[PDB]
Amino acid sequence: AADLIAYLKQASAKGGGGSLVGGGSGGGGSRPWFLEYCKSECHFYNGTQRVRLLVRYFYNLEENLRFDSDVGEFRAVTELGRPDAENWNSQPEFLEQKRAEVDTVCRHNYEIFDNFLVPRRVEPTVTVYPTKTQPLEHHNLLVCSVSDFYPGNIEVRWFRNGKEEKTGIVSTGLVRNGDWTFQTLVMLETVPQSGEVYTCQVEHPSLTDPVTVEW
Amino acid sequence: IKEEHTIIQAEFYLLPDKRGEFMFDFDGDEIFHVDIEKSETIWRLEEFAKFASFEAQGALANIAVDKANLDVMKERSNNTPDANVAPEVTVLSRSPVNLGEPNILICFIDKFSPPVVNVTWLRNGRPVTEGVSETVFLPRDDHLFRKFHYLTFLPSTDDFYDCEVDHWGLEEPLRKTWEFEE
Ligand SMILES: *[C@@H]1O[C@H](CO)[C@@H](O)[C@H](O)[C@H]1NC(C)=O
Ligand SMILES: *[C@@H]1O[C@H](CO)[C@@H](O)[C@H](O)[C@H]1NC(C)=O
Ligand SMILES: *[C@@H]1O[C@H](CO)[C@@H](O)[C@H](O)[C@H]1NC(C)=O
Repeated sequence: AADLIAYLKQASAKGGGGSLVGGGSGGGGSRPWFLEYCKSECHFYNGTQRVRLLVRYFYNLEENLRFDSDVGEFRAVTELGRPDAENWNSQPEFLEQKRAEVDTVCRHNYEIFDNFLVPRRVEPTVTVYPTKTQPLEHHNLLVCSVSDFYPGNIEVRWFRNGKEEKTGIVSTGLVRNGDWTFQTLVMLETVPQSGEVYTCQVEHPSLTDPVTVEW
Repeated sequence: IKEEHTIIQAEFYLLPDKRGEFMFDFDGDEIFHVDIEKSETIWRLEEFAKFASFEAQGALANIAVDKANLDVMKERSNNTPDANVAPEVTVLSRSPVNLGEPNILICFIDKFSPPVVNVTWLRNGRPVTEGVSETVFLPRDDHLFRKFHYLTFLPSTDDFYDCEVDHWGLEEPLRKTWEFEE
């Protein structure tokens, strides 16, 4: 279940000939930097069923060339990428390899990751509590803390005596920790009466049943 | 059911720093990157190793091409440069903070370029070099980068943290504070 991951092969750009003028570049008398950056994106619309390979090339701050498997050959996003488009598209040996990568790289790799990344599940830790201290200036914020969960697919809703509170909701949105876990705070703004019961419901794939916490 | 996912092979080479990177991303998170020097594969989470493997040499071969290509791009544009793009910094706890319970502080560096930065964790005004870790330069949807720095800590009302970040696109270093808020 530990097959070897495949990588998209980088192609050699050709120089010697050509040069562009007036490179409308921010400049800004700061420290000159030069970056060759490439992103090969495998998009899966339903597992390997349908796939789209999107390769994008950036020189410094601009995308100057790409390869979209929906098109089948390279296209220049800016003039600076025009020479490479013409060169690689002329190499049929290469255009084939690239087209094949949707299978040899994208689908290949997906099958490997489908064994541990696609099914990764970490159940959220759900907590509810009153915001601030006692002094209630104008509102009394109720915090529903949902943390340490994965994937990001989650639904956090507030209820007041069974009714779902739409307005008065304040969220930090989905927060990515960079370590394969997310966290979020969904706060409710209300004006309690007496025997008013508030509930935070959390739905997430890791769960077999929604999770509710009352206050 | 319909599984929608994105795997991105992100690589780059930068001058004059002479630095490169090669990593894989899954729905926004790092699966692994290759240490260009050691020439070894580094899995974001240890547990990933038992399910797959990657020949590091592949990353280095590609970096060599990215390196050669970088030179061509510089010739093709008469070494014209763009402006440096400063990052936005955000500090935050990984999870809810309870006094006495081990936790982790996160210094999130976002939307910047080139992929080079200097980060320093500060606890009570002093640089902390123990219990810190960081991610390589992570990709965004655009052409900019993001990075995560981490500091292990024990919540307390007597400690005061600062994440000091420096970039060629900043006039003065960016300094973000964080302390236990009840
Ligand atoms: C930079 O490119 C311009 C073309 O617009 C050229 O005239 C100039 O001489 C180049 N830089 C140098 C070598 O001065
Ligand atoms: C998605 O792919 C699966 C096979 O993996 C298939 O059963 C399903 O019909 C496809 N489309 C839908 C409706 O999700
Ligand atoms: C980052 O720190 C290094 C010290 O090793 C220094 O050479 C470099 O100038 C610093 N980067 C910036 C943007 O100042």
